[PDB]
Amino acid sequence: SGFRKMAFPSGKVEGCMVQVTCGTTTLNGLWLDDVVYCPRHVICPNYEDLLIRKSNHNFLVQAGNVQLRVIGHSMQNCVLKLKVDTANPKTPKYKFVRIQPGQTFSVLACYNGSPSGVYQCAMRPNFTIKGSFLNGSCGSVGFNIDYDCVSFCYMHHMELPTGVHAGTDLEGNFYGPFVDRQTAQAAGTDTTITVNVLAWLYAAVINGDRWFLNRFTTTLNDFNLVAMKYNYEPLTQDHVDILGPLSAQTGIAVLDMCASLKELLQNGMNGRTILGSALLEDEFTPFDVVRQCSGVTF
Amino acid sequence: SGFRKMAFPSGKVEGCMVQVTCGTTTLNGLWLDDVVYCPRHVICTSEDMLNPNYEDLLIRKSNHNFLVQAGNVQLRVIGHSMQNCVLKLKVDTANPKTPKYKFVRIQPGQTFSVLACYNGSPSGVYQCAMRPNFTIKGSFLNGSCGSVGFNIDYDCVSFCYMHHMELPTGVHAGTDLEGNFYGPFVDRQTAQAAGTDTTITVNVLAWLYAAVINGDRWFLNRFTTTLNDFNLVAMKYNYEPLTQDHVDILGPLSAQTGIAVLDMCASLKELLQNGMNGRTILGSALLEDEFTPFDVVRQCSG
Ligand SMILES: C[C@@]1(C(=O)Nc2cncc3ccccc23)CNc2ccc(Cl)cc21
Ligand SMILES: [Cl-]
Ligand SMILES: [Cl-]
Repeated sequence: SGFRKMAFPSGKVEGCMVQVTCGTTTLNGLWLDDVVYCPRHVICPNYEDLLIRKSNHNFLVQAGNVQLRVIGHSMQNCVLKLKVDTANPKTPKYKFVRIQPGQTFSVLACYNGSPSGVYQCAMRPNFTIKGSFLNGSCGSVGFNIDYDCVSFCYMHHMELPTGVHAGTDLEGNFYGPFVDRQTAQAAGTDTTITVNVLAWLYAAVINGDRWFLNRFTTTLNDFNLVAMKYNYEPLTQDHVDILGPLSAQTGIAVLDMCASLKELLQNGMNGRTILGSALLEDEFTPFDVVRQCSGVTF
Repeated sequence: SGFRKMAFPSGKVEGCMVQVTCGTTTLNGLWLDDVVYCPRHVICTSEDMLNPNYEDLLIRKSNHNFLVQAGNVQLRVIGHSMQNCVLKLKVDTANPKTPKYKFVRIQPGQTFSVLACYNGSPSGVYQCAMRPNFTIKGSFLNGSCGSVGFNIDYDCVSFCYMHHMELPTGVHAGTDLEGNFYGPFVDRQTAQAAGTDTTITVNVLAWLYAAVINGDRWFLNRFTTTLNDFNLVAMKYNYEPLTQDHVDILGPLSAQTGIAVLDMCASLKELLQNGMNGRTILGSALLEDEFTPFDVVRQCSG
């Protein structure tokens, strides 16, 4: 029993964290094979012009107490790729994957190439992450683990004025309408990840919390009209299908659970809690709930 | 900016997780140097569990009865001993991934990261606190026994917990790495119940200071309180008494935010009386008590 916000074991990613220093700026880099990936703003804008003025010896890469020698540099979108002479012997089986909003991933927060913490979070529908980052965290990465393969999905670039965070996939493409420059940028109005709230309601049922269940069912049309009204993301047939296993395990159809969520939105919790929370949690995907309530290992 | 429930990077602990099998029971072990630590109940059947005599059951075991697996390699047990509720299996290979480590026993309110494992394989990492009733509110399934709680301050892993059991309420009980249980619990299937849980007051105040540091000030008020008046009010909401030790510990956060401890205590009294009124503090509609004063400073400063 128990339901916790749980991150993937960070070991395979810790072996890849290095410190990248260029001029006065120090941030984190991801060392995979003979390449170190990091935010291109470490060179700080006309990034092609600024990068052409840099030489390999301008970038100081440190892996533990060992300095790696940079033998090449290139830019792919907002990520800088520093070719090094030594392949990381701790390189795990990995992929670069771009995730969708509502998808969750673990963040290994680093400072000076050293991992300091690990937390689980979701790519908000407004493409920001509500992370926890101090100055020097840039280059910290977000990932998932699929069997024994680390899928790198995020690299931290900046903090928006509201305290939320923005970054790119490992190909340097930003999540959201953000740019890597000091300019007026604002996160759009956020919405709730509906499929994730339903997955979390199924996790609560699996854990014995049933007070919110009701005799009612609804249609995807009637539910989405209510979802739009309460700044909840539309629930697609894809989402209903993904919730299928949890629906079969708990005996509560997805539209039956949707009627529970509909009542929770129109009436509130009434002093009650679900899994120790007075708010509806939306940072557990249907796959996270299955993984945690069945015991998948890495 | 931002405030998250954050666990320590689990890498140093992952390299120590192994699978321990004795008879029909399979659970997790912690492999440090040439010793594998695991709950001693691995030597029990479900029949032995009501009133087990562990000295008697262990004397009947031989080294070849314990099968230890580190990845796809079987380790050879060359000795076995029991220290309180932990079984120590001496092995013929020192773990090359052994980090710098310590065994530390923590007090209620202290937080730690848990690396949840099944069959010697890490499946997840989360943040916990030792509840005042000495249980932990974990996320554990059958087979998680032997999963450990730790803190990684600097480059040394301080092992503070090993999971042993789930109480009837879904809360969890375990021991330090010396086999001493936290709480009035025993490693038997006898009727055991967690005492009434209370909110960790010093941790809630630390979390209110974290919210002030992050720009949330709505809950602040012009009032102060005596320590005794605060405790008379807090006790009524099932909150732990706040000691002078706790007030002293909150000192640095009080200096950083400019809000005296007894002044923040008056905000807490008001929050307990009024509730949140549709508002949230650091994205939470409840008062969070699983961040210590040390966690807040580490997260909000480095
Ligand atoms: C092995 C056992 C135990 O609590 N296992 C579990 C431990 N953690 C989570 C679980 C969830 C679901 C079922 C079991 C779980 C069984 N009864 C008992 C009694 C005493 C001791 Cl010291 C250990 C145990
Ligand atoms: Cl004992
Ligand atoms: Cl302690």
